[PDB]
Amino acid sequence: TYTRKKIKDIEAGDRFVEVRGTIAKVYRVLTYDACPECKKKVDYDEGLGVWICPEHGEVQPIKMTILDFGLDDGTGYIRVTLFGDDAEELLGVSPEEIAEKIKELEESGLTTKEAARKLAEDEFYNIIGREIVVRGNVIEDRFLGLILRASSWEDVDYRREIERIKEELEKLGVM
Amino acid sequence: TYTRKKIKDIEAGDRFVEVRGTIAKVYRVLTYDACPECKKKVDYDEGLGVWICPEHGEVQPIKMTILDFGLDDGTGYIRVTLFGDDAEELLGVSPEEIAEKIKELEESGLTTKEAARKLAEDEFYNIIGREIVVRGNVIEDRFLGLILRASSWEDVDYRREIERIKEELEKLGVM
Amino acid sequence: TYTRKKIKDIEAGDRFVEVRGTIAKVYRVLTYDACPECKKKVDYDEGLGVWICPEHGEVQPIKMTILDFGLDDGTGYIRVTLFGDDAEELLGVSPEEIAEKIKELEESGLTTKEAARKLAEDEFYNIIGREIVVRGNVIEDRFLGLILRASSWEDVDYRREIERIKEELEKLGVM
Amino acid sequence: VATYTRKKIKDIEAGDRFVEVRGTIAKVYRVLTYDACPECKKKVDYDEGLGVWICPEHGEVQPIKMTILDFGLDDGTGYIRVTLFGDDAEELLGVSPEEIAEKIKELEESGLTTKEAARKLAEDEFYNIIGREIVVRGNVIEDRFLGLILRASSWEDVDYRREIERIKEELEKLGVM
Amino acid sequence: RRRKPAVERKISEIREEDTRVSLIGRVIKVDKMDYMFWLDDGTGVAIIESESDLPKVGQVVRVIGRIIRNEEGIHIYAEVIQDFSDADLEALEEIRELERKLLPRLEGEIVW
Amino acid sequence: RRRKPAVERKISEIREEDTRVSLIGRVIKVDKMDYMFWLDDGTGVAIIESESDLPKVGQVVRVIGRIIRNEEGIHIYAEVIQDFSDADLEALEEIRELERKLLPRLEGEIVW
Amino acid sequence: RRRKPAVERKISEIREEDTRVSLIGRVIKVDKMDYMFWLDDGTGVAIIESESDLPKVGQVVRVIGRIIRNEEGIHIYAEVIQDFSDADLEALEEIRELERKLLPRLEGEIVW
Amino acid sequence: RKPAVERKISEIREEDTRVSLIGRVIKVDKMDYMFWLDDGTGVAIIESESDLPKVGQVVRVIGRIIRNEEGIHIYAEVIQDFSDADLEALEEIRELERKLLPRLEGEIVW
Amino acid sequence: KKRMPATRLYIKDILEGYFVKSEGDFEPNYLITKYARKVYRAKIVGTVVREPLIAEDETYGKFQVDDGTGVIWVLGFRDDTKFAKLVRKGDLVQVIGKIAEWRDDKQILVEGVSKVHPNMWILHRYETLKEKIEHIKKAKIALEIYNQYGITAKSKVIAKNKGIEEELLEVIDELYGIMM
Amino acid sequence: KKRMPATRLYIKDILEGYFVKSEGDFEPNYLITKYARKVYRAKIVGTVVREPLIAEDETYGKFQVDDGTGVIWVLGFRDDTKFAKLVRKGDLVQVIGKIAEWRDDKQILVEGVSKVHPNMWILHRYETLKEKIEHIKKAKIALEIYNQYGITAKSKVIAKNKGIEEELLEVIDELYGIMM
Amino acid sequence: KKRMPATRLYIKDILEGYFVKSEGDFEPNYLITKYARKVYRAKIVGTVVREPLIAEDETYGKFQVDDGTGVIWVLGFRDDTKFAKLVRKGDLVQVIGKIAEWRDDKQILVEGVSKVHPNMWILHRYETLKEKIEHIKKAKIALEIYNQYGITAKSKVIAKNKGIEEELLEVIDELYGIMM
Amino acid sequence: KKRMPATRLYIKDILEGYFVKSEGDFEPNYLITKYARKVYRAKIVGTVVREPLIAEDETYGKFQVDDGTGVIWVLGFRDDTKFAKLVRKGDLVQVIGKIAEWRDDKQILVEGVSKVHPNMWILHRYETLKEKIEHIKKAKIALEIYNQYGITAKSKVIAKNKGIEEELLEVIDELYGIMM
Ligand SMILES: [Zn+2]
Ligand SMILES: [Zn+2]
Ligand SMILES: [Zn+2]
Ligand SMILES: [Zn+2]
Repeated sequence: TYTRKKIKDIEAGDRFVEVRGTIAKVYRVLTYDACPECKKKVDYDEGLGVWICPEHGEVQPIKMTILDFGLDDGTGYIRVTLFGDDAEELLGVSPEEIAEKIKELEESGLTTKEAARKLAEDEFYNIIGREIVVRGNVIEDRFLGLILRASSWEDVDYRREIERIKEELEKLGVM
Repeated sequence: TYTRKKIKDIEAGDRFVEVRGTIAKVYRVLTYDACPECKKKVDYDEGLGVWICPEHGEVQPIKMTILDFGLDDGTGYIRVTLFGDDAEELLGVSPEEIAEKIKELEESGLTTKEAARKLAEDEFYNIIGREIVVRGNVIEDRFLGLILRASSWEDVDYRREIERIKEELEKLGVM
Repeated sequence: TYTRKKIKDIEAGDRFVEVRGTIAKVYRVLTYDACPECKKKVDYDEGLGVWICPEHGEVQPIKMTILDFGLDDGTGYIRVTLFGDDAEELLGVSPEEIAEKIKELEESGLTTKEAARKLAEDEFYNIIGREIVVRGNVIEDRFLGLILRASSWEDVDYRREIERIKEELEKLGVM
Repeated sequence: VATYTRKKIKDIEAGDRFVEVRGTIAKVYRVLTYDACPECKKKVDYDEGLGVWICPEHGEVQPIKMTILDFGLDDGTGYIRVTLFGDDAEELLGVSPEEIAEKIKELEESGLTTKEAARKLAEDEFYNIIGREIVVRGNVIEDRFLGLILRASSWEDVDYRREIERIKEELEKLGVM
Repeated sequence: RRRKPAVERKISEIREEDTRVSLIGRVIKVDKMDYMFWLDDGTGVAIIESESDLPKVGQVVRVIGRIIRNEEGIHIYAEVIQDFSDADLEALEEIRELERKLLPRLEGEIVW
Repeated sequence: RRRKPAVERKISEIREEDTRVSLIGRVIKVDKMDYMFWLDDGTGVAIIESESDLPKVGQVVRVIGRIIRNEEGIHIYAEVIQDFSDADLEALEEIRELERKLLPRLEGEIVW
Repeated sequence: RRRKPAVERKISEIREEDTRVSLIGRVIKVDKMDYMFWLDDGTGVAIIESESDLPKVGQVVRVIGRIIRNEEGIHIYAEVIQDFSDADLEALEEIRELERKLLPRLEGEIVW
Repeated sequence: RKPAVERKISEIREEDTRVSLIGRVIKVDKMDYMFWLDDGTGVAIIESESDLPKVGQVVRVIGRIIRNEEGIHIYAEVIQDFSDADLEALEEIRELERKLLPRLEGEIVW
Repeated sequence: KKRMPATRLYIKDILEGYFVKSEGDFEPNYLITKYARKVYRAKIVGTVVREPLIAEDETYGKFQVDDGTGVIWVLGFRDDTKFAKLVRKGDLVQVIGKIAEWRDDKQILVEGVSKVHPNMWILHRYETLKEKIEHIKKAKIALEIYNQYGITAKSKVIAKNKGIEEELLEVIDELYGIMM
Repeated sequence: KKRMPATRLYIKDILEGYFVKSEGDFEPNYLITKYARKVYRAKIVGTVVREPLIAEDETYGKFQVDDGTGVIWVLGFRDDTKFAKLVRKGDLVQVIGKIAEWRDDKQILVEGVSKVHPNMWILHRYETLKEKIEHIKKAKIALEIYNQYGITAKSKVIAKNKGIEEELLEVIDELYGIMM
Repeated sequence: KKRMPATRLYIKDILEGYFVKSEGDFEPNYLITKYARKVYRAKIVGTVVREPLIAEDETYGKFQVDDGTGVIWVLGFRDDTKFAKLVRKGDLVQVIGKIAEWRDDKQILVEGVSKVHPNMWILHRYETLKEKIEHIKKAKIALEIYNQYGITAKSKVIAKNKGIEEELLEVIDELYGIMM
Repeated sequence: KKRMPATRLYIKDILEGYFVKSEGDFEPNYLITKYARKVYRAKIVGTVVREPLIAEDETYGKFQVDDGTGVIWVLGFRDDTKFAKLVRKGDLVQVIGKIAEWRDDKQILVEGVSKVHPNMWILHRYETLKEKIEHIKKAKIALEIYNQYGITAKSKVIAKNKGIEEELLEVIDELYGIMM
């Protein structure tokens, strides 16, 4: 399944990693089209004028969300990436609203990245400071270093963390 | 109760009269000694070395200020005299300060009257042009003419004055 | 001829009086036309449209100067009127120049007396304070008081005044 | 007598002598005062066991208070620390050493050490000299813990026509005028 | 070139010939980056520009200022701002009306 | 309503579209009853109308002022008056000329 | 302290306590090299320092000015020179002695 | 300012000024704005300003003691719900911190 | 020992009246307004529009006052320059003082200046209008008496029994003689 | 309508006099000298000592006058500044004008300045000495009568009988009133 | 591109810590607590005690935080004022931000505020205690090495062998220098 | 501890550059002008056009500066508000400080302000013009190297032997990446 790991010891190429932390910075919010069967990126062919998905033939794509933010737990800082319905659940805003807002921002004369960053820093600034437990895989990007791509996130279980910290206190040797 | 009268119709010997006007000159300001119970003029005896207040026996002198100015209200000009703490309130300076200033002027070789006049005309010149309402009784001094001995003074109530002027205009026959 | 008289003792109807004093105020300077040979006022008769002198027939008028000023001595103040060439000698300005100055002043919108007063108080202010001797006759005007109409004037003589005040000093009894 | 030489802050190195630098005051580090001989104006030592000040040039002398100023100079191509001694310090600041000593004493009476009192005095009362153009002269030394330091002998105000002449000459070298 | 007195006017009736005016209103919005405020006395809104000082929002002021009439608009350049917070405005308007209805007739009476 | 810079200009070269100008001149006449002075810099004379302060006669000043253009005429409403009595004017005009002849070409160089 | 009045004296009676001198006298010699001239009152000759104006021989003159007492000599730092060509000097002398006789008694009498 | 300190109502100290309580409501008086809090060791009448708790809702209150002749009542400032809570860990951590703080703060030097 | 009371005026009337300068010692200067009113001392309320100008050696001091009908200079020479320091720009003052003329332009020689509350300004407006109307009526009544009859011992009796002050006929005649 | 005459003084009499300022409107300011003389307008003769200082805007103009007895300031404000331009330093002038006080120092408010000749200056000295002597003897005559009864009807009658002008009694009365 | 992770503290650790502000451009300000811990970003949990005071032009916004050991100011300038709008008085918040000093009193420049549940607060207390204990024992075992030799290569090697992080030696040295 | 020198700039360039905000801790914010110049600190000379605005509780202070090509706001927060009190309207100041952006308008966070003589203003003009010319020439030379070849070690060698700083190529690359 998933293996618990500390941010201090995260290394590239690791798989099935569980981290707990708090959100410290939000970088990007974006939406883009994907296949309605495998939820995978579809290529808009100029010669055909349609969105081809080279695993199910021609399909009609649907919008899905991508979120880029940062996690900290007191021992390190890791940039993390959240996908699809998890981002909608975390943010609480339906994806079509994000799409409409980002087109409205880009209509003023901003590129895709500028609109994404402005939208992240101007509306979804209220999620940072909140705790989150992420499960995912560690990838290395040549320009950004370590990125934890989270398959899913689930709220912190207080009792499990309390018993973990108590057992670590026993390892310390107070009781 | 007091009666409001215009300065044009002020006659000698009238009592309990109230006058509205503007301060047009400052004649004198000075200090003297009075009883600490009745606030009345007391006599210091050189041969006895004490102050005698013949309802009070021997008492410790206290400082009382006299202010002497002139009031104008478009129809006449009349002298007004204020006593004690009312002059302290109107001038805003404690009587001990006036006493020490007049002492300092007297140490220059100037008589009492001249020192009082210079103090009035060189330090308290900023009250000229102030609009007030005084109350008191009128007396006829053989060397000065009419004098109004103020018992209390107050500030103008502008709404009542507007009411009075409106009533006068109504009697005239415009409104 | 002419008899000395103190200003304090000048009375109405007195004749042939000379005084010595100092100019204290200039009232007016004007010019008007007169008969060229006997020096008398000529009337511009509207019935004939000509200047008539009703003692010598028709004449061509010439301009002459009139000057009203004030003389003082230390014992009193009197008004003095000079006529014609005397004013020209005292001032040093030919009557025609006064004439154009008056008409320029009038063209601005001022009456004859206003122009006279303006000219007297604006350009002829430099004769005040000079010593002079006036000789003439005292007349009484109902609304103006005593006017010493001067027949002639001269610069004050010094030796005669010094000897007169010396004999007055001898009368005092110092030497 | 050796003459001084203009030199850009960019290319000055440790151990150089007689360097002249024009710049703007960008930070005030410290202002302090201490005792010195009243004749040779040199550091004298007060001995606790002897209770006197000893000048190793004149014997026993009565101490006189002189101030030291420590600031930073910037001229578009670099940033360098500068230290001013004695008379020039109160000439630049405009406050006699007695007042500085009294203020340091009052600061230390609040429980602050020497360094903290000096820094608070510099940053709380003499902050109005930042942004002033000056031309300093002195010798550049290298302190093992602070880097390059320019110890100044004298300072003067600029001279708006000579500087314009220099800029015109440099523009002529570029080839526009 | 005697300076003209401040001709006291309401916002709705600022005529074209005016070069200096004196208005009384209450502040409704203040912009500090541009140093402007909006004056509203019931019959209109005027964008009053200021040089160095601004009033607070919600208080009644009296503003004496010039007129700058260009194609950019018509904005009043405030010169003197006075705090009229506790003045009786109804009595002021009554006396303004009475003065306006009486004085033009009064000057006509008497002759030479 | 962005604030406009003081477009530095000569007296003889004041355009029609200017709204704020900065002049340098010397005073030749001052009128204290009306609070005005005459600024003369060699190529013209401008009637500068102050608000509260006046300079002396014969000293060189620099005036930053808002231009008021009505049918009455053209007159500069001084806002900031600075004393440039001991300034170097020849070097100032030389640098103004150099900047004017160089800067318009500079912006064209380089691309993106 | 107010400015002192002038005191008039003769050459032979120049007192040490006198401060400013008024003299009436005769020119006998003028030296333009040092701007100096000799003045004769009859009882002596005094050297007078003219600043810019110089009298003529044959013109009797009156000088008001300052005395300079140094080790080199006694010369009068003249301030004003005026023509008295015509003058009753005897009357001036008689009134001077008459005043010196009566004024000291006049002031003493009449108490308050 | 004075930090808020938490105890039991039966162990209220005269020297202490600001109090933090976690307790059980039994009754409430609207007209006087009183209500009763029970922490298991005693009952305290505490004065809510305008909020009013419900019976069955465990309440944590931050307030100030008003030791007058009228009784012992708490000038409550903060009222919050703790009905979904554990506290055994609360006494555990309070006693742990109390036991090890005095030596820990005295440990080491400069 | 008599002092004439000060009248409350519009600045327009001060600027449009005729200034009569006395020649004797025992008479003061005065001003006759367009509706035959002699005024010795003026008393106005208005806004200071400019910072006071005080000479470098405090010989004199002045400031401008505006009230909505005209703008007038207020001066003080020698030791009255102290008054010029009691006010600054934008204040709402009340000024009492004499009337003087200099270079065909009326000016006030200040005797006192003092700040007031806006309600005092409204009182100034009410009172000045009310006391203008009264004198307008009285002068309108007395003008007919002067025109029909003139100055006769019986004209004084008629004015006495009609309720009109005696001096009003004299000031009307003076105005006629000055503006003729 | 009465211009009561100016009087001739020494400078010290003006400087060491008693300045009495009036309070009523119909009374002018005056001076009471040491020997009980009432002075309204001074008329002095003397030489000018320094350059006339005049304001660049010609609002005020003042200069110094010296005659050997003291230094006196001659001033002219507003319109009178023209007189300050008539003089040059180093000449003898006759100055006629009023007396006023500023910063406990006497000064003359100018009304007329004229260039003069030295012989009329010695005539000035003659006249002032003679008038001083005459008033001194009159005051000496009046002193004992004042000290006899005071200001009573009998005293007035006897003063009239032996030939003393009545106002002297009041002048010494005011002098005694102000000395205390 | 490296961000130093925020560390969890009590309020008292911040209040009597030592503020060290850097002078170079490439170094941030920091804090050294009493027991020699280097702190860059604070991360506190506590209840709010007073209403958020925010300027009407929303340039600045600040509020108070209390948990049981002290009262700290949480500030936001210019753009950050939005955070001061997210809170209401009475609730428990987690605040993450930087440390800065103004008028001899520490304060936190906000970077993020989030409302939270009490069990998180108790977990916060647990984590603070755990972090305090480990570092206090590490400082205790490093004190012997520091007082033994100092900052030397042999001392660094023996500290590495004993398992003590190197930077503690320099932190101890800087704290020792700050004390004297 | 390295501090970067301040560059003398036109206000127009400050208002027309691209503001790059750092994300790490050990890097400061900066601004890239239209001609590929990285600036950390600005230093301008100009006229204060308005009275400084200081909050009632002295938490911040600001003033406007104009030099001829633009008008910029200068700010100071917390204890730097003291600087906002050193100047008044009409001054000719020199301001040194960092560059910040708020609501898409560039502003300067003040570190020092000080009055100067007009000759200093003329030096500012000369020296800023020369400093612009030099960098324009260098960037024009380096742009061709960037475009023809790219980012390689051999391109770095070419730039080294051509007399162009190494960092300029990276600055041009960043400008291209931000303007794409
Ligand atoms: Zn698919
Ligand atoms: Zn008693
Ligand atoms: Zn004839
Ligand atoms: Zn030595």
